[PDB]
Amino acid sequence: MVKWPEYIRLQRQKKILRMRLKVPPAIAQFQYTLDKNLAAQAFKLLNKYRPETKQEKKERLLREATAIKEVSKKPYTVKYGLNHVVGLIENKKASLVLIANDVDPIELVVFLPALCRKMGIPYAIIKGKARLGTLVHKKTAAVVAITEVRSEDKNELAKLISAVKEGYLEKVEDTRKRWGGGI
Amino acid sequence: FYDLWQNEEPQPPNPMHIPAPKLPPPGYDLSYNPPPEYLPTKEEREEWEKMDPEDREKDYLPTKYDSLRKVPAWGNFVKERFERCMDLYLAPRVR
Amino acid sequence: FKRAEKYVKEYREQEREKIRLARIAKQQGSFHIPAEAKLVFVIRIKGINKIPPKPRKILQLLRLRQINNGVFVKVTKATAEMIKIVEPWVAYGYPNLKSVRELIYKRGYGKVNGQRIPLTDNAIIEENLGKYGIICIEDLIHEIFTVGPNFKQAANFLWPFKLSNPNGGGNREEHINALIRAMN
Amino acid sequence: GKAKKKGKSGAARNYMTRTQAVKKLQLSLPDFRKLCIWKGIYPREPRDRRKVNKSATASTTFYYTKDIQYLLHEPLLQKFREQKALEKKISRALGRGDVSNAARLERNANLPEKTGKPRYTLNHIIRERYPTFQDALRDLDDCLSMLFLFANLPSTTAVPAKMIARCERLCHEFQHYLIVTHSLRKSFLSIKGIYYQANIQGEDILWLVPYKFNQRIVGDVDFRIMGTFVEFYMTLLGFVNYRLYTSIGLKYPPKFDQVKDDQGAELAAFSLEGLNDPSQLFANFTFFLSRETPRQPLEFILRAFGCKRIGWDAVLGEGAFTTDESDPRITHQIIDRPGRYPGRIYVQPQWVWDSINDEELKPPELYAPGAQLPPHLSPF
Amino acid sequence: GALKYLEELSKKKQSDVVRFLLRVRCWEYRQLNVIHRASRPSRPDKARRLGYKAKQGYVIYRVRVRRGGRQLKYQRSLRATAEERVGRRCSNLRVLNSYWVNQDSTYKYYEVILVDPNHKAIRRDPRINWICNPVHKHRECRGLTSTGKKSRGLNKGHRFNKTRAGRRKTWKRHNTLSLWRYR
RNA sequence: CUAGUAACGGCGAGUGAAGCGGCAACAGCUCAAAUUUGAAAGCUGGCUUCGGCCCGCGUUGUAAUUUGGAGAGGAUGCUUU
Repeated sequence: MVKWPEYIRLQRQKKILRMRLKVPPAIAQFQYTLDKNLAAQAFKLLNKYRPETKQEKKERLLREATAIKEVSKKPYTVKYGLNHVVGLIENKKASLVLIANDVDPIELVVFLPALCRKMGIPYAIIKGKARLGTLVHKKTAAVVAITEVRSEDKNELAKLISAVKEGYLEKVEDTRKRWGGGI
Repeated sequence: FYDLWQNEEPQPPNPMHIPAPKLPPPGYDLSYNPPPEYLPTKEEREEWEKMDPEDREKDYLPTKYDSLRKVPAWGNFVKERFERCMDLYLAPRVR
Repeated sequence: FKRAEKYVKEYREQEREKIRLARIAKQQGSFHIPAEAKLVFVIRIKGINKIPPKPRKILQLLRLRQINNGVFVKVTKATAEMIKIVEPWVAYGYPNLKSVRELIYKRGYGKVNGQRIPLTDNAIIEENLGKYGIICIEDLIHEIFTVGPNFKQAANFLWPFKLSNPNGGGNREEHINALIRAMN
Repeated sequence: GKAKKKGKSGAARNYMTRTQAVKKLQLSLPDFRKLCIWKGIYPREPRDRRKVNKSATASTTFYYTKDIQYLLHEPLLQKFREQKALEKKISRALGRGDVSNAARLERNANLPEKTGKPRYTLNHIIRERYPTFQDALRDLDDCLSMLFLFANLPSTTAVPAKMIARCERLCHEFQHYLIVTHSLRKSFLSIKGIYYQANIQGEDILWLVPYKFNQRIVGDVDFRIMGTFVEFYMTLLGFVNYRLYTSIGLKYPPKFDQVKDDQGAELAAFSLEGLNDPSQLFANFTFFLSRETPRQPLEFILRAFGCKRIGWDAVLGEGAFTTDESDPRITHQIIDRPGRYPGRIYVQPQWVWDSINDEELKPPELYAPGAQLPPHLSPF
Repeated sequence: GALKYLEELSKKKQSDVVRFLLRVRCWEYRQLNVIHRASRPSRPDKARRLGYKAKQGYVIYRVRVRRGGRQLKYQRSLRATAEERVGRRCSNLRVLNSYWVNQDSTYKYYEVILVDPNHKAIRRDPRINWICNPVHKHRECRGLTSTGKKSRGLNKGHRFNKTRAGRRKTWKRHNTLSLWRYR
């Protein structure tokens, strides 16, 4: 009958293969992603801590330079960059970690749930490497971490952390060590 | 805003350029208060309302009015302007 | 599938309506206004979804059912009761005479005998009622810009003007003139 | 000793259809039409429509090749591509989510709904379109009469109220020039509205102003097309009245007061400072306009012929001569109704209209109110 | 420090997660072309330590090479054949280095790093602009890459006496009869 | 020069180095492995009144710091542009 293009067929066959093979339990744990409510409440806090864009960083530099021609505290932003975040994990400087579920060399993020478990930092596998990049003004972002928040919202971060260790990491507990797929 | 003609020279019109024929001037028919010779019969008005639009030689027939406050605004004013707009940009003109 | 959050937002937003309405009925049906009489133009404002019965009947009394339409109203003791009851769904303030001038000329529509037909002629204004000193368009403005002994009758002829939707844009002293300016 | 093809050469080169024109221009079907009113490109007809294109119909429209070549060599085509991505970038910060970046892109958009100034620069387009200042007055026949119609019109999505408020500003600016230089000579009225005739530098200009009444736009009409001719005649009259205002030497733009205009002054809200037969008619006269009488045409006619003092009602407007009818300074009071001061003579607006047409002071006894009006004559 | 975790993962490539990933990727690469372009390296730790940078001018190309004997044995390595086919395909680039990425029962799969010598991001960087010199045209054909230096035996010691300064240059020197003037 | 030495050899044919030593010439460096994280600080193009504006690359990592006879970070005091 009709003929399908080559890259079209390969996209679908890889999706079938990655979900139906005997997947080892470090890739199978990436199939379990947090709920829609928890993701929305996570991005409610994280959008309040968005990094400054190139347009408004330049504006602030022009503000401070102008005042010199004619007093602040440490900036609290959202931490990104895989090499940066892993170091923040290893020094126990992070409080909540979000991991994209679609990193296409998946080896960049396989150790990352277990590394956060070893040091005790609450993590949550999230849908969208594109969604995290939007949060941090890039096309993509494999991992997103929060380290310290301002005093006006220490309570809702600790509430969000408790909603991860109760709503996400408790359900994952006896199903992150099991092989995925089958048949 | 800058002035236009810092350097102006006449340009000969090409024979291909066919300008739009201008609209006819407002004649004696278009007035609000025509002479009684121009006043039509009420039967002619009733027949004219009976026929469908775009089936008449004249889209308007006169009617005698007394005062300015009795004179109404035309219903198809924007329709006439839009039909003109389609006339000079969607209907070609034979030279 | 209505989410649970929407349910909780409703109840907290209905209890605040119950609290404020009790505070209005507690003190009095009066507003801190000087004794000089003025005129208020009120415009429907998109607001709280579920309407309690008492603000709902006041919209009905002010013929404010459909959104974004607006009517004229003077100040009485009784009017300030309706002003502060329906306040979260309306915008109010004293307009200007030229603001009325567009509202009768450019924004003017007609209401006679229970059916809503547009304004047709000055003699049609005579045909509508045309009697209580009503001879032209400025009759309505005279009853509006100046306080009218038959302004209640002038409102009786009047219909709520369906104002125009703007695109991307407490009593206002004269800032309501900016309201129609984007909404004309 | 060689041959060619009949359909390939000749009349196919000189005239091409509208479908072939929009394909060569590589624009969308609507985007051709705004550009085609801008450069004044007209379809016309060849002598033989079958010879130009064998598969053709009389309903189809052809176009000039050099006019399309002129359309290809316009800077607006580059401005169309830059602006098209700009609305693509206004869906950028709206999509991913950035309120500040969506703002700073839309101040950079400079959209006409909040400015009144147009979206595109029409300076070079009118540079190539109209050749001389006399044709500006010839095009002022069409330029004024829609803007007096548009200023009375309400607002739609295509024409913002700020565009009309700039139309009402610009229509008032041409009126203030006319009442200073007294260039208005002839006036006619009919069912359509009020026609004014004024001569500027020997050029007669005719425009039609309908009455102060909301007009039904019922039917199939295009506001997107109509909003462009607003932008057309905004810039043209803005260019025309700029040239003539330095010609009379008064400082431009005229100064305006906001809130005193908001009180309903209409014509009388603005101050003019002269440094940065018409006059003899009502050279020393006193006028009052009553509640029924049309305030805008009567004041425009009186000030155009040098009437020094015109008063009217406090609900018709403000910032004028004293409203009180008991004040005996008034000579003639305009009344159209179905005190009785002997000092003031009681008349109609028709007496003004016929005494300004004949310029011979038509008798108020033959034009006394309560009596049948004698039939008037068209000045044309 | 995510790349230290990747280095230990490539060490354990018989393990469950790496055998799974190498299986599902070798299947994907068989439907693809013989030589095709990769947007990002499959082993980003290996590419970066071999010289790859995320700059305009660096590209990654993946090639499958037939495996087995030529009992004639081809002295040219499979890696050197992988370099030579890509350089023929991209005659405008310079082959920098190559590394093993996968293998099968019939094919062996290599990813090669190439540098554009005409891109002026490359031309302005003193760490890479040595490759813009014309003595580095087609390094994979002269044996100037890491595979070539291994097969040419360019190592110090008494074991590599015949090949450390060039094998043919050593033979020509030892087989030359040198006659002086005052003999 | 070692040296027709060691070594390998139908131990026949023969094949055949290197270290040391005297000279000629001399020159040392760049990454990956680190968190800039109190601020992607980096770069390609386009428009340019040539002054500085936009797009894009890039956090799956572009600058600066470091390259194991090292180095980093503090502290301290001299010395260099």
